[PDB]
Amino acid sequence: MGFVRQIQLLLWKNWTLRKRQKIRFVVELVWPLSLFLVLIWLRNANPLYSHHECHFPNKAMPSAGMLPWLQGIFCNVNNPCFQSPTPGESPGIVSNYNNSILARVYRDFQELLMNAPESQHLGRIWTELHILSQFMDTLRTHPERIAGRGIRIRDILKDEETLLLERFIIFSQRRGAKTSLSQGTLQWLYANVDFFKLFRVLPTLLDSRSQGINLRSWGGILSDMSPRIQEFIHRPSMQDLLWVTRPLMQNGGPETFTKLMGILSDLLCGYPEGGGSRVLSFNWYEDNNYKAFLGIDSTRKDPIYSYDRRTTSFCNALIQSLESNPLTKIAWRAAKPLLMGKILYTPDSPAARRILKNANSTFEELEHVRKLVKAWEEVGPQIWYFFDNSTQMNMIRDTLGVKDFLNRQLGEEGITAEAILNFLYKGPRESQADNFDWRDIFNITDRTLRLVNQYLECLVLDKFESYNDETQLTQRALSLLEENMFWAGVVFPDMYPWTSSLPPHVKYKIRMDIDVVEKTNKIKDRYWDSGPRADPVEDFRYIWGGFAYLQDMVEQGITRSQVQAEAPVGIYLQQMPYPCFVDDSFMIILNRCFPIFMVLAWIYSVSMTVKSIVLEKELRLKETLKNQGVSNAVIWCTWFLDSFSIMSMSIFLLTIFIMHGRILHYSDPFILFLFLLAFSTATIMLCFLLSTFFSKASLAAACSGVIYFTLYLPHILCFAWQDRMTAELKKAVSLLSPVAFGFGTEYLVRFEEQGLGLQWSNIGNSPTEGDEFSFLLSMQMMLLDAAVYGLLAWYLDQVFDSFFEREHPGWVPGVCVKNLVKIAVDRLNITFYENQITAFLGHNGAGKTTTLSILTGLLPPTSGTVLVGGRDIETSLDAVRQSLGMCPQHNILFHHLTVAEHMLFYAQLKGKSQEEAQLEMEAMLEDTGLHHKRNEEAQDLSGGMQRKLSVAIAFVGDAKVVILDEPTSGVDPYSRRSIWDLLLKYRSGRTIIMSTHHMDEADLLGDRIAIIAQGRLYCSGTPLFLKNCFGTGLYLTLVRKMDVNELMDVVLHHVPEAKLVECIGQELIFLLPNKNFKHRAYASLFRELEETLADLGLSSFGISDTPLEEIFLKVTEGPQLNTGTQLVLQHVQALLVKRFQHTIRSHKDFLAQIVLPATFVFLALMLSIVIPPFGEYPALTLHPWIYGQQYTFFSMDEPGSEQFTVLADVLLNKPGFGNRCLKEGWLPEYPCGNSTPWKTPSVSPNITQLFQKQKWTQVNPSPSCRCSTREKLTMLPECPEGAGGLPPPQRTQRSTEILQDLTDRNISDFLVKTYPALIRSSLKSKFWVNEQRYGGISIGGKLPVVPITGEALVGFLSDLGRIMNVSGGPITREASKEIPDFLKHLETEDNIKVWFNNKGWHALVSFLNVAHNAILRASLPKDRSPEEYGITVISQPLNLTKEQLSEITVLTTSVDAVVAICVIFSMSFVPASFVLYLIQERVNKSKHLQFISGVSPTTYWVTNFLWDIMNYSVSAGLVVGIFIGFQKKAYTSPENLPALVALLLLYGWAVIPMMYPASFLFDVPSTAYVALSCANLFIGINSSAITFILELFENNRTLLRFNAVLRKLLIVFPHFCLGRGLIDLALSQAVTDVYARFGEEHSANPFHWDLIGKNLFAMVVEGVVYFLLTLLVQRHFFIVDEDDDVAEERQRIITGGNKTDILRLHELTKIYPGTSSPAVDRLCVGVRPGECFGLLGVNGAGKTTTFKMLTGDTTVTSGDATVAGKSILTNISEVHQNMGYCPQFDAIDELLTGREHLYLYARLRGVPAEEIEKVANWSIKSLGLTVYADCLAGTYSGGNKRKLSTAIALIGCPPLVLLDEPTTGMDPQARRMLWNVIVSIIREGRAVVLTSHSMEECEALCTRLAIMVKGAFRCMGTIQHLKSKFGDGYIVTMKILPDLNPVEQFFQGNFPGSVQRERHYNMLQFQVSSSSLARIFQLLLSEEYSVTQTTLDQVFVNFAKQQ
Ligand SMILES: *[C@@H]1O[C@H](CO)[C@@H](O)[C@H](O)[C@H]1NC(C)=O
Ligand SMILES: *[C@@H]1O[C@H](CO)[C@@H](O)[C@H](O)[C@H]1NC(C)=O
Ligand SMILES: *[C@@H]1O[C@H](CO)[C@@H](O)[C@H](O)[C@H]1NC(C)=O
Repeated sequence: MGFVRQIQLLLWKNWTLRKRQKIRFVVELVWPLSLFLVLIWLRNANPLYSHHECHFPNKAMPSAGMLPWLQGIFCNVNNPCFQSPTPGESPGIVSNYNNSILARVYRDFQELLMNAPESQHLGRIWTELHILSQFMDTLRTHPERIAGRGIRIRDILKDEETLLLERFIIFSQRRGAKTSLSQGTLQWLYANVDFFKLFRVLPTLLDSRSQGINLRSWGGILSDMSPRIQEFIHRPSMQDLLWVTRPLMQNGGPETFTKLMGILSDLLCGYPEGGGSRVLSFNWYEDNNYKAFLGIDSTRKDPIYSYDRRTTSFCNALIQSLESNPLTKIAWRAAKPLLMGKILYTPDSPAARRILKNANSTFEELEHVRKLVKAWEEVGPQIWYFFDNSTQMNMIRDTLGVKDFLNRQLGEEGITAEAILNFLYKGPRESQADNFDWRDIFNITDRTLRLVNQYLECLVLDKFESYNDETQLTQRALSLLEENMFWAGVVFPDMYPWTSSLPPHVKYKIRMDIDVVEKTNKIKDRYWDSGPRADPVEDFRYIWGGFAYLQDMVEQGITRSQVQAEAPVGIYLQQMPYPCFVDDSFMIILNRCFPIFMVLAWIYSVSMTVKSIVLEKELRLKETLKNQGVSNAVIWCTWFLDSFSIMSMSIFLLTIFIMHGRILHYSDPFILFLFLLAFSTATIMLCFLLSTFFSKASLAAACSGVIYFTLYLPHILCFAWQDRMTAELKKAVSLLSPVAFGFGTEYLVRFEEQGLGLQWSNIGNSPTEGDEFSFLLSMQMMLLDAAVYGLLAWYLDQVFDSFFEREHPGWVPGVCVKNLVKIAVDRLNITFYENQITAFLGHNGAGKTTTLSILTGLLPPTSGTVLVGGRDIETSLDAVRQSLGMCPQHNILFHHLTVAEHMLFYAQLKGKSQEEAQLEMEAMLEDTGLHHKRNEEAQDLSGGMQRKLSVAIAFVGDAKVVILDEPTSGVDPYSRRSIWDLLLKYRSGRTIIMSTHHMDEADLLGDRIAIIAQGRLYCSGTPLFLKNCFGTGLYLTLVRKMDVNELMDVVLHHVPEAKLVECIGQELIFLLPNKNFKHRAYASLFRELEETLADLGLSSFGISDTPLEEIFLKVTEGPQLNTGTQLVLQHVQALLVKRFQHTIRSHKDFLAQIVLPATFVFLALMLSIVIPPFGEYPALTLHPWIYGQQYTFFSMDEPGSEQFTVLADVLLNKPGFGNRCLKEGWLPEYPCGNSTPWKTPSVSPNITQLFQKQKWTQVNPSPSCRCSTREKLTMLPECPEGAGGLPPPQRTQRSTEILQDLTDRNISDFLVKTYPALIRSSLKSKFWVNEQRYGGISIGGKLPVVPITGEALVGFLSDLGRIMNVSGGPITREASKEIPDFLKHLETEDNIKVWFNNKGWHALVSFLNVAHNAILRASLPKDRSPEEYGITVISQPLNLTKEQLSEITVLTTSVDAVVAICVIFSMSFVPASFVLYLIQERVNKSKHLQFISGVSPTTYWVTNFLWDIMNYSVSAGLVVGIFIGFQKKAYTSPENLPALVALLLLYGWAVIPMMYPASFLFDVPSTAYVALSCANLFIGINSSAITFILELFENNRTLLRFNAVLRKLLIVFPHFCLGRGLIDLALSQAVTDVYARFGEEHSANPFHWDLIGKNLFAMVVEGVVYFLLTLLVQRHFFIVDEDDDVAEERQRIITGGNKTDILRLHELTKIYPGTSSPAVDRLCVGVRPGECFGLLGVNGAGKTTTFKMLTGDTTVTSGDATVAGKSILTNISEVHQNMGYCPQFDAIDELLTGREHLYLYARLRGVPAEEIEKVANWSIKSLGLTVYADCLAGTYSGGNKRKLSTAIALIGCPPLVLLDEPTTGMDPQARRMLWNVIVSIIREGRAVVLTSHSMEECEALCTRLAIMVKGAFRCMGTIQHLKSKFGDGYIVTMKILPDLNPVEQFFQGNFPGSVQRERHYNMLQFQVSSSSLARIFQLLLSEEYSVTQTTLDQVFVNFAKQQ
């Protein structure tokens, strides 16, 4: 014995078993790898996105001026990131555009031209000209001296003397007109009157009114400025300006719209490093867009065109070109509603009018610019008239500039003057000098200014219209929006049209359409994305759509209407900076596919392990191993290692794939391997538990995978409620292994995100705050579920005259028994001995099995006394079960093993090393006779060789006692002789005990016989002893040829004491008396009997002895039928009852037809009802508290200034932020509270150490955070400790929020470096994150305004205009009266800014409101208690517009396209529960039996279908009831309910016949049920989803065709019809439901050849075609010879005189297609009436094909056979009414009772209704089944089934009867009881045809035999005729002081040929041939002798002995 040596044998056996599949061995290692290859493809099809830091510029609101507003719109269109803090997020700076060339140039000009202390006297020259050319140069009419006039004058006056003066004219006048100091004096009352003007050539005397002289005051000014102007124009700023303006003025240049935009950006904007980065969005699924993912374009239909009245022609001709162009089509749809929009303000009343009038400043100042540009229309030509024909320019600077002093000045001018060019650019009019440089500048400025004026006419700038109720506003809004000219609409919901006084709390709502506003269902993203949410298009609809602008305008109007503060402040929006991140989209699908894929990859190993475990116990191969001495623990521990040695090799490759495939980058693969190992262990140890519920292999292999998969689903609904679940309950629900796998997978993903994997040091830790459930807990829960399952499985397995012949003094006894007792054994004393077989003959339950069990050591006796080879059975067991060997009734053979391993395995189990086992294997394999085919598999042997091997194994090892029972039951007679030889070669020195129920066997091989009748011995002795200790006549048979009266006298001479005991056809059995002398007489009789044989007319004469079975029994105690229409109408109503009684009392096909459909439809219907609706956008008041608990910082920049120290007070204390804690109401859901004082938090002393020791610079504050490197990519930076400086002060406001001062601190540092530390605590779920910080307000910041005031500018403009004669016109006088209010509103000086975080959708407009609401309270007078005023904003969108409802409808019907799939998959469980019954009935030949009784397959199939429809209707009605119960529309409405009922019924109508041809292709119900519910699901998923998802592509011009052909080609499937019908009934209702919203009547109806009308016709058509296909497929399945045989062959030529026959069988044969030797040759026999034929047949020669022909199974190839005139070649339906049948198998329905099981087969024949009552009772009483008459057949013993089969075969009164093994598993009493019945019908006149394996019954009741050797018949005749003619024998036996030599001496002389026989101490057995000479030669005596004859069994062995 041993343990570690038993484990080795079991493990070797399992390893050898596993290698021989080679399909399991390949799939188990390939399937997971192919499952995980897609998870690598997904990795490679989802790249990784990383980005650096982001700092964004700020956006100016309209309240901050108009120039900054427009500049911020133009610069920040793309919202760029910058990597480096912008200048706008500093304590005082707001400007952010301090780098444009237009600002550097202005700074240079303001620096070195203006602010010039050098000259500063250009004003002096201005004053000079302003005083001169007003009085002295003009002097129009004002009186003066003689020398002065308008344009020309002379001083020639005051002369009195007649006229050297020519010389004076030459000297004083020198080539110069009126436009000499002493020359006239030198030439000199001539010397008194010549000179009058004492003022000489000196130039400065013109304004001699009171006092004025200024002529030589220019020199320094016009000689010092020019070098500085040169230096200014040669500054780098002007270099950049000119180098950028080099294009945009040339030709063939600015059209690429990227050079132009680049120029404008570089000239107005000033952004560095290229411009920015434009972070993207990538979500698309937070909006349910479904076409940003699917490739479809999402663009609304372009709006209508109409030639608009009263606008312009140019603008109107521009709109069409700009709107129909394919490029600028979407960038103009986003801008049109702002430029040309319109605003509506429903409550028309004085208060609303005043508010909207105050909110009108922006458009007013934008109209002032249009007026200012239009003024050029008049200014232009007046300026032009100043340069061509002008009394100033052309007459002053063009006539001269003199010609002499001007010449001298030009010579002494600057570097280059070119006075000729100075005159060419001085008004050349009649010249046309064309290089010219003067006309082109004016020519270009006019043509570029009128174009601007022409564009500016398109804008609409009066865009407020009033109504008087909201409904008219909504109507007008949709009317305008169809044209795309709708901006928002304003509604004041708290004032009537007569309101005049504003209440001190104003509320309004902005109403826009949903394409330009964030949705009001959600306030967050459902799934947290690592990204700033800074995409200018998909993330900022509140800015590019115009919500924020209009909100600001209305807030400013409401403020200005009730304050009158006259000191404005603006608003700037600034977005919080964001750290660097890494966005991985693969962690979304890994977390969802890793557990699914892992659970799905063992779905086959689980099934193939449970199947093996269950099968090994189903074949009773486990109790055998226990009998040999193997415990249960060893079996378990070997199955474990068997299943575990493969999963290890699989995990080792899965780990390699997962690592090297980049699915996990950095994870320490050892932990991953050790993590999958625990899952494998739990899975195996769960297979062990699942193996203890099932009894069949197929059912277990089918249900195991399904149960395994089902046990994981509690994790899918456990990943939603992830936050409510406490860890204490996470540990309780984790007792299921597949959910403990997912719980660890989540932590795996969370660790992989962070840049650091598992690494052996954080598996015990968690990436959370207080979860307490780590990654170790998952592994430790799996390794505990393993043990729990193990204990549970192990536990649940256990609970479920003298009689005793005098012996010899001794021949070494081997097994003694003394006074054995147990309770049915009363003191029996048996003593088995050595080297002789003993036949333990007994009853079938009178005490044989119990004593065999006692002797075989499996149960204990009470107080008996046993012995085994000199040992006991209680004191020692481990030593006795070493030589004791046994074999049971069944077989002990492992499939997929060979003979060699069988012998070796059992030899080693008995306890023997490998060498002895391999030695004795080669010895037993010789005696067994299996030298060849020693490598053949255990299965696929002959079928008798398996029994040979089974009994050969019983002798393996050192065996002494062999207790084997029924060793040769159910085998052909030749293999029985083979096994007998085996036994006879092994009783050399070993005791053998052989229990059997056949008595033909217990004589030829048996030396002692013992009978246990009443639980005790009664008789024990050799067969001769028993045959003599009773005394019976020696049976004398006699046969005749084709006269008892004269035959009686023959034996009358030697009259005995018995006569003709029995006389059957051509037979005569005689019975003589035993003993009583009769020495000579008896011998003499066979003298005249053997002599005159022919003369008398006999043919044979035997003389056998009383059979051994005879004594055994002693020592134990049709009217006229129906036909035609009545027959058919009775067949149908009998089959209906048979199929009703089977289901009325079964539970499997009750919950397979009622419970599953309702359950699976109920779950789907609830799934359809717990999904939130799509659309339905509510109001949603906007305030910062719609988010939870949060931080809101604060900062007070620029202190000391008044009106800000009160603004910072009414923001913190007083009313607080926002509008919560008012003083009266404001929402009851959000109450008030109470506050705490300022409190700086505490820090670890190491932090306060590191800040007071090092040197931190203004540019470099507290240490920086580490960003992801090339190989370590982290979701968020690492941020070392002490990252944002010291914590700031804190409070807890009355509105329950912590605000914190950030004064005197760097904000764009604190915000960047402390954000990860907040997300790391607000995370732990990744769903609906809080972010804990959404905004804050920074008070202060001013930008520099223009110093140039108003009136001081119009003074300059007016003077410049008046000095050159322009004076403007009527447009100028109206455009210049508004200038000191226009130059004031461009820029607002002091203004605040608000920080917002875009991760919350509504956090922008929530804090803009807070800022405006604080500005209101910062300026009201000092007697109004600012805790009463406020403003609230509501954002209620506008009605959907029938184009945005199509998408809502698609998303709505998408959830009914899943209910359709579930209904299809749940209505297919009912038709698959009928194919199971059909499959079970096709096998076991129960359908063939009804066909034989005659059911004409048409009626069979029609009745089955007619019952199936009615059975299915109940489930259909139940499903309809559930649908009615849910009260859903579109199905349960009064109009659609018929459309649902007619859709569910026709589906069954169509699909039931479609699965009927699947009953022919399967043999196991479970495999069919698995393969059907998968094919139906596969078809039903793809027939109702492909067509759904292929209709969304309105383009591609080939999808709408490839779908339109599928819509008419997929209709051959009844799944598609139902799916499309159920989807159509939802789509039609949706379409007719969106219309009722607009007030319409769609009024559609089904049954219209487009909704379901075509489907309801296709189903009817294709339900009557598959039935015909079923009928067809069921139509396409259903020389040298012995003289005696030749005599019949030649006699069967004239069947005219002997046509009384009941079987002709003319000629038959069955040549197979793939064969050449026919299985049946030409044969021909007649069956006279009153005889039963044999038709024995050699095994392996072909005999069963004959019954397959006769019954009607196969085709009779070239045959001819008739029963009673009707042939079995054409007329095979009326003949079947004259033929019974008892099949070899048992065709019984195990749910019906015997009585009704007889009623069915009675009704299938005729026997009208009122007589089955007696026909049945007759059959029941005749067959002796009264107690089991009605007891649910199937509970029957196994022999009772044979009685029932015979009873249902004998029904009515058929002339001919076929029997096929009528008795197999019966005790002899039942066998005789049944044989009497078979004789009692042949004794009436009806023929019988029998076939069997036991020669005993063929010899007990028969009249003719015929043995079918390989070809055709070989012999024929009666029993005695065959015995004599084909045999010899008369086996003689004699008893004894014995001496064998004297007995052998007399047989030495005579009787030549005796092959002697078995030898014993006194028993001799010989064999004479045929002479009957012993009976007369046995006078010479010296006590017992008997002369039997060879049995009929020995004759069959003679024929089978060859071949
Ligand atoms: C603007 O930029 C100039 C140089 O480009 C610099 O001297 C000046 O200080 C800047 N002004 C502000 C407010 O940053
Ligand atoms: C705030 O209200 C009063 C202050 O007088 C105080 O009694 C109360 O406890 C404070 N807290 C709350 C929650 O009311
Ligand atoms: C700060 O304080 C300790 C004290 O020496 C220092 O060694 C270490 O770097 C820091 N420890 C912690 C827990 O921050």
